[PDB]
Amino acid sequence: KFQRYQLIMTFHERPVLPPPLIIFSHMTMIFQHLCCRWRGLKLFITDDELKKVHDFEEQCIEEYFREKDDRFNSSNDERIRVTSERVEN
Amino acid sequence: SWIERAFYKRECVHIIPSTKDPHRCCCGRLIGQHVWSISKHTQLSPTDAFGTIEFQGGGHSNKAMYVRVSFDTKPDLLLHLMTKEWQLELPKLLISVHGGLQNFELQPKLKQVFGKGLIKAAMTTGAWIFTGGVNTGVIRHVGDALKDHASKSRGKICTIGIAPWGIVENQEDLIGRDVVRPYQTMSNPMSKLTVLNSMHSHFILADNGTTGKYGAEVKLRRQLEKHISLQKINTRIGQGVPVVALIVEGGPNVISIVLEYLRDTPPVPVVVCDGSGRASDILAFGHKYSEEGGLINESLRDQLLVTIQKTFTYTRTQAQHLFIILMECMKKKELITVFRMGSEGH
Amino acid sequence: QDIDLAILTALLKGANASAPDQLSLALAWNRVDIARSQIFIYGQQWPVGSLEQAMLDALVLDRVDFVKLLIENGVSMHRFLTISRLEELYNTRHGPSNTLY
Repeated sequence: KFQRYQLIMTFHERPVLPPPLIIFSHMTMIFQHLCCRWRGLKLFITDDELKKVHDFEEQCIEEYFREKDDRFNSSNDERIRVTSERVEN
Repeated sequence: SWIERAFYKRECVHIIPSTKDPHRCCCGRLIGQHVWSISKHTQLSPTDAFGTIEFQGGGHSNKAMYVRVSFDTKPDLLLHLMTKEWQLELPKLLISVHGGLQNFELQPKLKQVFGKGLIKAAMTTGAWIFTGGVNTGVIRHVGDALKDHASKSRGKICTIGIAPWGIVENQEDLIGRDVVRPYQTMSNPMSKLTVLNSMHSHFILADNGTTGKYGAEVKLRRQLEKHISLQKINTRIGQGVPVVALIVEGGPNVISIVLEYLRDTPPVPVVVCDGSGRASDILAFGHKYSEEGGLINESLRDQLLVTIQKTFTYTRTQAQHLFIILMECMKKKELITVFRMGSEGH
Repeated sequence: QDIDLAILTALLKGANASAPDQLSLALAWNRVDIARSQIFIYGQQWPVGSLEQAMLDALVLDRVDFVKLLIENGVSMHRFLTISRLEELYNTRHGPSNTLY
């Protein structure tokens, strides 16, 4: 599941034409590189969806810290502990 | 955008009543902060400030919505700003609250009971909360209660503070239409202009053209609570959205604002609290000792005017007159309510 | 709370200093709740500018609870983060150890 990333990013960068005919796509890239010299799969969302995904992220962060605190405040050990210090008082 | 044409600010063109402080005009604006329509001679200019406050500082920083409005704005259009542009579903219930405008403290047992109370009043129903909005007394303790649910409960409060824009600290910080600024929760201790409570999620800071004094849209908030309660609820089988009023340590004028909500049609029910203080315990010892409402006995009629001469320190004839207001209030006790502290008050 | 609470209170109120001095002692004792109730009293006259310098001294000593305190009072970390002070925070050789060198 980790190696799938490498397999996908190397096959997206590697050209279209198969190895028997890759010399054509190859000379297209060297010819186009010299032609431009003579002359990650990103998503590029704008500033509005930047505002939505940061807001999304704050909601996830707040609920994660909140549920972590609630699982500590509902796990049986803590409840036994709380009951013990309060019966002491 | 649409907000800039739908609502207006008020461009206050004074005749400069210099009076005590020559900068301070009829409304109290600065010497260059010039340019009501009577002797302040304001003239309706378009709205120039609305967006989102991040509330930078104060620990947890929370996005809230602001629009600067004027006072004589169309009320149903204000609800159109509420529901479409700010994206707020219509209230299933409304909880108006009025209290001590001075920054007070309630008793700590009643503090956490009012605190864990008012929020599950909002969370269960999906209630809208109309209130003031700067950190002054009852708003500051509702805001401590709004930190108090934001420790545990997952849901959000749709608490629309309607505070005067004339009591906006740093009016230039949030000025700007469709602009988003983070308002510092840094409150100067000598700032006569008070920071808004960061916990309130929504802000009508309307403005009758004035600076530095309250009451900018208190009459507008009342008639805005009128047209909402005129609109039917989604079931619409004979009812509108209900509006309830809540009074804790209220000031002297909110006795006659209680009498306002009672005398308005339909009579908005009112709750008070006990151990709270000021107006709302003298309408609660009023409520305890009403007998037949306005048929309060003569000795406690005198005990009314003495205690208004002790807390509000009003002259004995006009504190008798505030008893005359109180007797018409307590005659309508059936819409009124008492919260006894724990005890026997439910 | 125990005797430690009220003794720290007593040394923080019979010292009768100004609030910067109060917090500069309080961070040295690291008892953050004593500074939370007392030193950050409701409406207490905290002198201006020392809320930023006390933040600086808090973060150079790894006083995470004092940092959370001053954030909670309203020290803005945006206005706190200057280039020179991020530099000076990167320059310090105090508190814990590190492999920066």
